[PDB]
Amino acid sequence: TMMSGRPGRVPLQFLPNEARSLPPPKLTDPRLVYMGFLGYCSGLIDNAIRRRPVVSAGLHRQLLYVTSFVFFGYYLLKRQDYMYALRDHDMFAYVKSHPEDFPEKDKKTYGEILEEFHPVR
Amino acid sequence: MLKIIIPTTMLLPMTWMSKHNMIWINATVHSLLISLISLSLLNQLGENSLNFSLTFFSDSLSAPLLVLTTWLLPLMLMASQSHLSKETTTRKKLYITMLILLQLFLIMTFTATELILFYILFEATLVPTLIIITRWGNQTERLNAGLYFLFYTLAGSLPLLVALVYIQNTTGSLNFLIIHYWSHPLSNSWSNIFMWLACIMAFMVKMPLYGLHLWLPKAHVEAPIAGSMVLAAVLLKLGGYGMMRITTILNPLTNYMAYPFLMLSMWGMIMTSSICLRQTDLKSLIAYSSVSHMALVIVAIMIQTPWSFMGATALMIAHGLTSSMLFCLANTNYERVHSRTMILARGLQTLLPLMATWWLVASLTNLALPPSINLIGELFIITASFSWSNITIILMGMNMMITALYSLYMLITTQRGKYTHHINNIKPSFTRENALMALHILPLLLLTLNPKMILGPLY
Amino acid sequence: NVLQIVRDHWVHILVPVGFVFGCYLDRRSDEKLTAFRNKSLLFKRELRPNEEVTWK
Amino acid sequence: PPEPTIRLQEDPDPEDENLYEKNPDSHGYDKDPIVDLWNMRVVFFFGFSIVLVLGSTFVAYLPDYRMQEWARREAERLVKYREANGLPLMESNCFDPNKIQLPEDED
Amino acid sequence: ARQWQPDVEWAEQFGGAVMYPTKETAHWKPPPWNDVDPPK
Amino acid sequence: PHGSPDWLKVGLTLGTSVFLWIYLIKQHKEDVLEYKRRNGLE
Amino acid sequence: LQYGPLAFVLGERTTRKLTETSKVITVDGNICSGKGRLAREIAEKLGLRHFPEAGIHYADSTTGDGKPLDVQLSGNCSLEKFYDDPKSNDGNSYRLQSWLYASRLLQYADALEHLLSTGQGVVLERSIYSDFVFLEAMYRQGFIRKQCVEHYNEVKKVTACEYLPPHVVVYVDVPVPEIQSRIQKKGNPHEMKITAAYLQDIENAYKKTFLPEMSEKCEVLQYSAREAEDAEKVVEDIEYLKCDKGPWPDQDDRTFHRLRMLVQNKLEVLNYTTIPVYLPEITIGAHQSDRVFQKFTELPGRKYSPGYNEDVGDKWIWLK
Amino acid sequence: MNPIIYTTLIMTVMSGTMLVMISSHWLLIWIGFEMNLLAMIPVLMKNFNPRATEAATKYFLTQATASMMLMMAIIINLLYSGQWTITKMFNPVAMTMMTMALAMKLGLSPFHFWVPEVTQGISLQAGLLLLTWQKLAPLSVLCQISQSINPNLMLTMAMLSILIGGWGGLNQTQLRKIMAYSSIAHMGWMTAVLPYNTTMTILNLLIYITMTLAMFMLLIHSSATTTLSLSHTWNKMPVITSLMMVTLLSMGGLPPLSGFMPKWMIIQEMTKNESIIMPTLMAMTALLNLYFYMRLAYSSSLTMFPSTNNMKMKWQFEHTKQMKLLPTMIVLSTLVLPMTPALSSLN
Ligand SMILES: CCCCCCCCCCCCCCCCCC(=O)OC[C@H](COP(=O)([O-])OCC(O)COP(=O)([O-])OC[C@@H](COC(=O)CCCCCCCCCCCCCCCCC)OC(=O)CCCCCCCCCCCCCCCCC)OC(=O)CCCCCCCCCCCCCCCCC
Ligand SMILES: CCCCCCCCCCCCCCCCC[C@@H](O)O[C@H](CO[C@H](O)CCCCCCCCCCCCCCC)COP(=O)(O)OCC[N+](C)(C)C
Ligand SMILES: CCCCCCCCCCCCCCCCC[C@@H](O)O[C@H](CO[C@H](O)CCCCCCCCCCCCCCC)COP(=O)(O)OCC[N+](C)(C)C
Ligand SMILES: CCCCCCCCCCCCCCCCC[C@@H](O)O[C@H](CO[C@H](O)CCCCCCCCCCCCCCC)COP(=O)(O)OCC[N+](C)(C)C
Ligand SMILES: CCCCCCCC/C=C\CCCCCCCC(=O)O[C@H](COC(=O)CCCCCCC/C=C/CCCCCCCC)COP(=O)(O)OCCN
Ligand SMILES: Nc1ncnc2c1ncn2[C@@H]1O[C@H](COP(=O)(O)OP(=O)(O)O)[C@@H](O)[C@H]1O
Repeated sequence: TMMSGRPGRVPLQFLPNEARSLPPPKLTDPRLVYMGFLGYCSGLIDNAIRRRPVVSAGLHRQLLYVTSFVFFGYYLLKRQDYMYALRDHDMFAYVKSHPEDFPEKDKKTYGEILEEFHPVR
Repeated sequence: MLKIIIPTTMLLPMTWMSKHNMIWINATVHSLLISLISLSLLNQLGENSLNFSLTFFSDSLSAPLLVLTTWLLPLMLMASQSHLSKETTTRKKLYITMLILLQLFLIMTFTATELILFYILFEATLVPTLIIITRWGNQTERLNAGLYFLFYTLAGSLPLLVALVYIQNTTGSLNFLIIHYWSHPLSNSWSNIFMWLACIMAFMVKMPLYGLHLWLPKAHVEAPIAGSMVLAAVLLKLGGYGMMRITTILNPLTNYMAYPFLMLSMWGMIMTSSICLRQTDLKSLIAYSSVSHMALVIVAIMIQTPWSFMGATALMIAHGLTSSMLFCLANTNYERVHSRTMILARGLQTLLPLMATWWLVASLTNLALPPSINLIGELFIITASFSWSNITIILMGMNMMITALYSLYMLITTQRGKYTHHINNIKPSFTRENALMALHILPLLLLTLNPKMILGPLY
Repeated sequence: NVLQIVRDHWVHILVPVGFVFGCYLDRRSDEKLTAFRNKSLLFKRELRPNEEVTWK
Repeated sequence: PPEPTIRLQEDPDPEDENLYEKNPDSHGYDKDPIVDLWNMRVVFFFGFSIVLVLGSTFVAYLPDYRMQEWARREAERLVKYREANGLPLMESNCFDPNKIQLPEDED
Repeated sequence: ARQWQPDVEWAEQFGGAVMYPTKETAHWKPPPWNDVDPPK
Repeated sequence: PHGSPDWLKVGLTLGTSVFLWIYLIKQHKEDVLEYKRRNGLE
Repeated sequence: LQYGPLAFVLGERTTRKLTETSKVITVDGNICSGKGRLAREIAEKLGLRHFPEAGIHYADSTTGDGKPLDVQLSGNCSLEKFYDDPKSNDGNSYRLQSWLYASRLLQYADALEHLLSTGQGVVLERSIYSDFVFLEAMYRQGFIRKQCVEHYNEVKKVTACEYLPPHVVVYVDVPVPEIQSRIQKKGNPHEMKITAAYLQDIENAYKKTFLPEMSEKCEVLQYSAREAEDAEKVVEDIEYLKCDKGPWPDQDDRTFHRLRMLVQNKLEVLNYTTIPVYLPEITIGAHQSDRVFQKFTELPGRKYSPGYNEDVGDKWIWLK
Repeated sequence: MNPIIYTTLIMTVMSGTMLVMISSHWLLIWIGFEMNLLAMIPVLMKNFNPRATEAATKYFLTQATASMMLMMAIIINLLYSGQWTITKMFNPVAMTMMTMALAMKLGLSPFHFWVPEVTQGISLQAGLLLLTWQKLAPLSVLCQISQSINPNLMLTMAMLSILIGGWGGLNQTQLRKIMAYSSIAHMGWMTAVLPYNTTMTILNLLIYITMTLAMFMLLIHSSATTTLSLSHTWNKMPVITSLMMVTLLSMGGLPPLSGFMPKWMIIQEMTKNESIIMPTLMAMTALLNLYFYMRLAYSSSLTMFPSTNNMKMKWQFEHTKQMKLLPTMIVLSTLVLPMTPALSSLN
């Protein structure tokens, strides 16, 4: 697809202004919960490497791990949703503007289609 | 489907936060509860399927496999309790974690509605098994065994992935429902021939097909008892389930692409069976018998008839239960004798009579004595093969005779005759071992009362 | 003794809570696919006087 | 050759331990008698009493969602109607040819 | 009654300069432990 | 060695977590309101 | 703020700490000589910090509580068994020699860290440099093999090539018959078993190999039993001489920073003492290794980092 | 060296890379490469010994030759079109020269010979920097001029790199050479997808950088540079060996780990361009990398090798310096497959 050269694109914008017309991901998004789970696993591994009681060594450190992962994951999800929206928008616009490349197929019914039959013997 | 998946995931924190002396009790109890919950999947329809969501669906082909998978976990825990006595708490928890992760991967693999999702979980099942084999295996060959079990598998499954993505660029979907409803014939072409081979070989290598089966004896004789149980009972059936699912897009090429494999199976089942006649290791004998039964399942799937599919499903379930029981019996001998050689411990019927009864029932079930579901599957496959070609009976008939021979051979060498004089450490059977055998054998004889549960979606 | 056996047997609630949460999760998925509820040609039906949806 | 013929400092191979020696009525589950007894009890109760009996009864009484008796009733009504009106039971064509448009060959 | 674990003879196959020694490589020597070569 | 709970680091970590959570919740609310205004929902 | 690159960048420079009296000093002599008293008196008079000679359980005295651990958890060797049966079947002799060399290396690192962190000098008994004499004697008496001394040489090379040799070497000279009389007077039944050959080879190694090589890069003060009684003249000799031939005047602030980062982080000091060279005297099988390591973990205060042990009385583990 | 000087040199390396990444003039890209090479040499030679000096001179000669040919390609491109902007290359000879120069800068086959020797000669920190950061600039330049590459040459060098890495890793007992050959194979995987999709190249680079950072930091924590030295780690810190085993399984492309994400995606992309044979061969050849990863896992954590007595002293001490972001690197290199569709962020 290569939307790097897409016209009207700001060189270093993480989320453009037009991205604000899309619904934001919910705070209970399953992907956000998975990001928080990744942060929790990072905290547990940090406890294990430093040779501390894994489950209950640093609660502030684990909370910061989870919170940072959730924050970055929320913004990443917003950007990903925006990029897929752009892809679909361009696809539909291109199909609309080139009708001779996407003709409407003349609908046919299985009663008037001759399909070959292969017996299983 | 999440009503089964979420408790299986919750098994992990329950295992890790358990007391040091209460891991086995809690794991066994909650695995049994999960099996009871999964029993509800057996209520199937004659219509399409139990399409829970966009990601998971259940069928009367998937439901018995799921029930077997959930039932095998408590038995594996009971079998592993003994030889893991002198192990540290953390490593025991890691062992239980590997078993739980394997169960989770299998559960999801059977119910996945997408071919790519199925491939990912079908490969994810490899890592726990490899760790179990190469970490808690006993002999030094385990490392080599693990390597075989890995690379064979991967050598078959890397082409499949390619084919899969290729298919999704042509049809536009890998969802099984859409794939079934929008199926189109495969024209006889070299490209189509290689696509067929790519779609078939990954499932052939895990059955295993004769000539591609060299990994299985190594892996099964080198694995710990729980690893052997899960490998023989469930992991072999992944190839059968995959071939049953994927053959819908391979017609009418299968009409003539199946010839090399059919021969390789029909002759192969003879060879492996004859191999069982001259074997000095119990586990090796049981593994080769598994190869013979799976060759019959391969023939059933390649024939592609309703009776063939019914027989293949029934035989898969029956073989899973029977081979798991046989491996457990062999291990209960090994933990007393520490040899794994058939002719060392002899005349055990005199010293352990109830275990001899368990041996007899397991041998009878492996021998396909009617009306066991083993014989139901075997007879349906044989009838379908006879319709395919009347000459097949010859080979099929021969296999039957040979099977009985080696089965009774294994029963006579270990249980009958005179006891070995210098072996004086054969203690009475524990309640745990007897309960393990009973929990293996009662479901088989119960299932013979309602065979429709294990006859698949073409019943 | 309560508040002492809890510290050892709180583990036994994890799997049943997972089961209840899984059932609740399954119900949520069902709501999303209601695109054809009471719209199939086979089960198309007129609603009862005090019925809002045919299934849940 | 003053070598000790010892390759390294290694523990001797321990002898296997008999569970019956320190505890008759051992049940083979654990070396702790209480934990062993309760492991036996939970295994037996949740395997034989709960799953094997109640689950088998549940499977036996599963409602007919496969619709076998429904198909039997439908077939009975169809056979009655067709024998009453002289129709020839099952028909050779699954779909009536009035709705199939075959292609003209004109060869 | 004991699980097999690698011993010195098993551990020595990974102590060479390379795996799969050949006639040409037979004279190769592993690098020093501190990766320092005497000034000579 | 022999060390007490460093109250400075604990306070900074907890404050950072709380600030991030409040900022995230405020940002989500503003996003929802702006999306509704742009699409004329509410 | 523990020492590191940031402390060096902002304020920490160790060159201003030196005050002409740092002068790491090592005192050497044969078995049961008076060198310990002389070193203690030198430290007392010069204001330096004395380091008692490193034994089997020197590392135990620096970690956790200073109490020694069990022999099978720390050292796996004994001096009394070496005195009773030096030609041991189990190769204990070289195990003891290697463990003592590692302990001396750790103690030298600790002394260097103290000197570089405070500027106060330290006084030591037999250091890593003088450690080799025992190995040589043990070889000439047939107690150890040649492979053992080769392994010792490799380890000593890769470890001792990274430290500054002592400024002053103080050697006490005592005759072998007089020292044998001293052993007789000591009364330790295990020490009464040392043959005169062992002492003679110790002295021969000291004189022929260790003294002249230290005379080429340090200042050496060879003293006898009588003239070591008065430490006043010893201290006068210590102050009178000036160090101008050793590598210490060559050192600068950057090299001091590198060596100070090396002397802390004891795991880097001890890194090459466990090179994968499989000699039967020191290599340990996997099963015994696992058992002993699990046993070590069981001991209180060893399961979790020093401040994270509830059994030891540690508090606020969750918030640390 | 002095910490101030070391920080300045590291910042100069990063600034040269960023100058390559942000400039639109060929001369400025060349200047960025020159600045990076100039500041890189002392970092390799930080711990002075003959091996480090030899590695530094080998690296200098290779990079100087590559930069000279890059300047030649720029001058030929300017000759045939008065252009300085980094765009379409306007000349086949100049583009072949540029591709070869960037291939030698990256270490793609047949210009792979310097990577194992340079990595073995330098320490583990210098190897970490060399194998992670020193790939950004040439790959960014290749991404900018992807539409002009001759696909035959690029695919030939990529397949050769995969084969050479797989075969050369089988023979190694030194961990740094194992990392070098793994890097060569991953570079081949990255460059095999440039003609079709640069987003796939960037995604593969990110995943590889995460995995390499995790493995190098694990090797630094357990200060081992050989197989036998790494076989002793279980007797001091078994957690490190278990984490390294999972990371090695991920590096082999085994699902459901993170290392499966690039190959999968790349294969898919190639299939979309009617390319079937090459991805098949690529996966078959990555099996070799997986084999020697598995051998390392066997010797490291899945079995217990003999130990030494002096290890007991090491039981009494803890690591003084803890590397931050190591747990995050491990988690990111093992458990990010469910987040695969995030690649649309054009990472
Ligand atoms: C689809 C997947 C779904 C599941 C996801 C799976 C992954 C999830 C977790 C990922 C990682 C995060 C956590 C792991 C950190 C490691 C720490 C550790 O080692 O454990 C010690 C610790 C216990 O030990 P300890 O007494 O504290 O201190 C001992 C020392 O730590 C050290 O003890 P030691 O030194 O004495 O023992 C040494 C031992 C220690 O070695 C280790 O244990 C290291 C752990 C392995 C490496 C981790 C890899 C990183 C993640 C990759 C995961 C791969 C998944 C892909 C599938 C492939 C499967 C391999 O090493 C060995 O013995 C060497 C032998 C090696 C054996 C074979 C190696 C196989 C490794 C593969 C493991 C993969 C699954 C691990 C599951 C979790 C394991 C803890 O474990 C824990 O208790 C924590 C586990 C998690 C806590 C859960 C608590 C939450 C419950 C709250 C309520 C329930 C939530 C629901 C909410 C609703 C309720 C209302
Ligand atoms: C090792 C343990 C067992 C592993 C599993 C073995 C199973 C795999 C066996 C592969 C199945 C057969 C593959 C191709 C079958 C197609 C039929 C064809 O081969 O027969 C004739 C083809 O003739 C010749 O076979 C041409 C090919 C000859 C070259 C192939 C090599 C022959 C033996 C190689 C065996 C090596 C297998 C192991 C590889 C490592 C038919 O003549 P023709 O009408 O014209 O072609 C029809 C096909 N069309 C329509 C597409 C054109
Ligand atoms: C030991 C000495 C003897 C003592 C005992 C003496 C008494 C003998 C009786 C024992 C067997 C004799 C046969 C008598 C059969 C009567 C019961 C039979 O009729 O019920 C069957 C029912 O059997 C069950 O359906 C099969 C059992 C279910 C098996 C599931 C296994 C349980 C879970 C375990 C884990 C799963 C592992 C395997 C995974 C695949 C078939 O019933 P069906 O005519 O049809 O319809 C039931 C009634 N309806 C019409 C209202 C519906
Ligand atoms: C292991 C997975 C990779 C981890 C990567 C490291 C994670 C930490 C990095 C923290 C976020 C860095 C983002 C920087 C903030 C603002 C960035 C913004 O200014 O730049 C935009 C660019 O933003 C970044 O590209 C997005 C980075 C997000 C990376 C996530 C994708 C990972 C793949 C899926 C795996 C799941 C990972 C989830 C757990 C972290 C505009 O780019 P543009 O100048 O116009 O075009 C140049 C790039 N082109 C040429 C490719 C088109
Ligand atoms: C246990 C070990 C088993 C190893 C695996 C054996 C199976 C090998 C199957 C073939 C491998 C490649 C499969 C290709 C993936 C399917 C995609 C596909 O079918 O597309 C074909 C492409 O088909 C191919 O290109 C396949 C060519 C083969 C190249 C790789 C050779 C691998 C070895 C071949 C011989 C061995 C096969 C059987 C082995 C038996 C077991 C040992 C059509 O391509 P297009 O050009 O787009 O359409 C044509 C119209 N323009
Ligand atoms: N490298 C070594 N090998 C064997 N024994 C040693 C070694 N180093 C010190 N010792 C023992 O340490 C003991 C006390 O040290 P020593 O200096 O001889 O007497 P003291 O310290 O009481 O003056 C002696 O019994 C000596 O044998």
